[PDB]
Amino acid sequence: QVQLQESGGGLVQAGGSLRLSCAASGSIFALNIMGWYRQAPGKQRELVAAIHSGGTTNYANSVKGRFTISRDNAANTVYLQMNSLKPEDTAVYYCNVKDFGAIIYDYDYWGQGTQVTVSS
Amino acid sequence: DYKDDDDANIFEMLRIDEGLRLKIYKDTEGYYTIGIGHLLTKSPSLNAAKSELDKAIGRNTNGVITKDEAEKLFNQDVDAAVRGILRNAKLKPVYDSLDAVRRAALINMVFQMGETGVAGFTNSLRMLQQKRWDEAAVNLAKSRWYNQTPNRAKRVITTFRTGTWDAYAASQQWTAGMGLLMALIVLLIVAGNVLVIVAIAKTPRLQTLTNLFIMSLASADLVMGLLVVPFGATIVVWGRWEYGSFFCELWTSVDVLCVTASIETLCVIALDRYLAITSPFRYQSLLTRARARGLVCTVWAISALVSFLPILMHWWRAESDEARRCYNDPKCCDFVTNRAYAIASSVVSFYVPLCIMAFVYLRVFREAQKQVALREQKALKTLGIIMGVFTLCWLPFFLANVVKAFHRELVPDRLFVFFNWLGYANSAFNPIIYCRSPDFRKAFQGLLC
Ligand SMILES: CC(C)CCC[C@@H](C)[C@H]1CC[C@H]2[C@@H]3CC=C4C[C@@H](O)CC[C@]4(C)[C@H]3CC[C@]12C
Ligand SMILES: OC[C@H]1O[C@H](O[C@H]2[C@H](O)[C@@H](O)[C@@H](O)O[C@@H]2CO)[C@H](O)[C@@H](O)[C@@H]1O
Ligand SMILES: CCCCCCCC(=O)OC[C@@H](O)CO
Ligand SMILES: [NH3+]C[C@H](O)c1ccc(O)c(O)c1
Ligand code: NA
Repeated sequence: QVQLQESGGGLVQAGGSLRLSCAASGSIFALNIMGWYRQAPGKQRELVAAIHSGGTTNYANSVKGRFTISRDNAANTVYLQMNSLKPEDTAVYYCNVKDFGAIIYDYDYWGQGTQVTVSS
Repeated sequence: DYKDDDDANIFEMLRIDEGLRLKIYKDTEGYYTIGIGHLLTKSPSLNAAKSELDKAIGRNTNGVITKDEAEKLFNQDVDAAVRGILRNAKLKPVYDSLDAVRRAALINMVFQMGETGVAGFTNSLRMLQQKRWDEAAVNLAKSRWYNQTPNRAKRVITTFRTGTWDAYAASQQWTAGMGLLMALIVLLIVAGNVLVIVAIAKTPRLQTLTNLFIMSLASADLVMGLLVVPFGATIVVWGRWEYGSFFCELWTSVDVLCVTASIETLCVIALDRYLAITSPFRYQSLLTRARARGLVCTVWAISALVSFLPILMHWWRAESDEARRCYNDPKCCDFVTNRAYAIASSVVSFYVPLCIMAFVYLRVFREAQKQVALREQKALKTLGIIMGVFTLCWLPFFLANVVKAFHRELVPDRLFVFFNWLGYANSAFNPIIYCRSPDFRKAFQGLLC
């Protein structure tokens, strides 16, 4: 039913920038968390930036300041404007959505992923 | 001793009316007794009661007897009642004319009220002597006896009117019928709740922090179905408490313990989700591991303080004749409490958790419409069940609980017990309502193959 599209991935030199875009189709509950997760080869999955339907943020402290996550007014899309890239950020970035329609538990929507390699 | 087929019928009559005990117990006056109300001694020595029992039975019983031995004792009591009836000029003419079945109804009355008490029914006894069954049944239905003990008297009067055992055949059919329904209710509560407990303990994905609260709910509901609901079913199918005064206090405490823990846990779960759904990031940081174990311990500590402390300290006791009669009678375990405990327990068990859950889940509805076909419908029906099922199950009881304490005549005991079983039924509904996640489903299917 619900599918989320994943744009903005690519390869760039060290010190460049990117701008990930995630558009989620289908119907979702008003209270949610749109987020981005990354997994480099080896180490397991980690979070970078999550944004709540109210506006509260949460950035991994190895990532905050350089990265900023945002939401679109009247659109189920999340934007991760990322800058000051470093070679330790080579990972597939995943788009996650937390649905709260069932009040007792969390219902995860994952994405396929976009490769991001940072050169030098 | 010598038994008859008539003798066994009058035994099964009072087995239903008064109960059968095969182990020495205490009557309303504290005197040791066995069988169907066979007084052993007024001595306060249990060994003395055992000596009297062994002399009468003809065996070293050590307090425990068989059914046949209880019938030996019972038939002796019937012989004595009959000899009394024959020495009394008010009861002998009626007795001599009655058939065997109606003859057992009269002996039943004498066992309940005494020879002197029954001889005061001058006009009903004359009507019975003249075989005027319907007119005697009408007059007896107007008696003080009928108003004091209606169920007993309905069965006895039906016996006078028809000369059959129909009233006792119908009671026994009902007893087996409810026992079936009770065992089913006990099965659903225990199975559903033990299934949730093991699913959490054998799955690392389910051992989240919110589900730690759901384990508390499932445990408070598990003791309900293992200790509270089964013994509460004995009072419904047998009409009496069969386990002595001491276990009545404990059962009542475990009852209030688990009901308090279960509903307040629903209150904690209601708060938990509110924080995770509204401020999920301050939620994940402030609610630590030990803080979650801090709430559950607080819930159970409050539950023990409102159940074992006041009930065992007799603070919950009312001071009417109706209440003091039930307290002195080990066979009575009705929930009869004073006004203070009825309100204080209702507030701590139901009304405070209701107000929090109502306010919390109403605000989740509010902030969902502010930050807006739409999925708002699927989440609204979910809230409608979480509050609808909870309110529907316990609201009738805790309204009657507070009212009945002030106006004892407004809430019939039958209706009062029924409302309490609606609340008992919530312990089966909770695992259906709160364990509906895909993680539970993948685990439940993995437990049943
Ligand atoms: C939203 C929730 C908290 C509302 C429930 C309030 C309950 C506790 C209210 C509603 C009706 C009230 C009862 C109405 C009438 C009487 C008879 C009165 O002579 C003594 C108090 C008594 C018995 C009240 C006790 C409190 C009561 C039961
Ligand atoms: O012979 C009568 C003799 O036994 C009675 O037993 C009754 C008792 O009255 C009831 O409370 C009820 O339990 O059934 C009992 C079975 O006998 C009385 O207990 C006794 O005092 C009376 O003299
Ligand atoms: C949901 C199942 C409800 C069954 C409740 C049966 C209660 C019944 O009314 O029992 C009253 C008295 O006979 C007992 O003291
Ligand atoms: N049987 C009494 C009923 O279960 C109950 C439970 C909790 C209470 O606080 C109470 O007053 C009554
Ligand atoms: Na009692």
